[PDB]
Amino acid sequence: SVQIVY
Amino acid sequence: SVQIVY
Amino acid sequence: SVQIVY
Amino acid sequence: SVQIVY
Amino acid sequence: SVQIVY
Amino acid sequence: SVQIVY
Amino acid sequence: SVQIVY
Amino acid sequence: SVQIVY
Amino acid sequence: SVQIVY
Amino acid sequence: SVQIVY
Repeated sequence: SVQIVY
Repeated sequence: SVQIVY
Repeated sequence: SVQIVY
Repeated sequence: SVQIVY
Repeated sequence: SVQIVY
Repeated sequence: SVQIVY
Repeated sequence: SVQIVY
Repeated sequence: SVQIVY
Repeated sequence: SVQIVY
Repeated sequence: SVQIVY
């Protein structure tokens, strides 16, 4: 997965 | 999955 | 899935 | 699924 | 499904 | 899929 | 699918 | 998939 | 996938 | 995948 959190 | 949170 | 939260 | 929340 | 919430 | 938004 | 919005 | 947003 | 955002 | 954001 690609998991991005800002 | 692609999981993005702002 | 693509899961996006703003 | 595509799950988007604003 | 496509699930979008504003 | 399940989407729950508060 | 299930979508619940409050 | 499951998406829960508070 | 699971996405939980507070 | 699991993504949890506080």
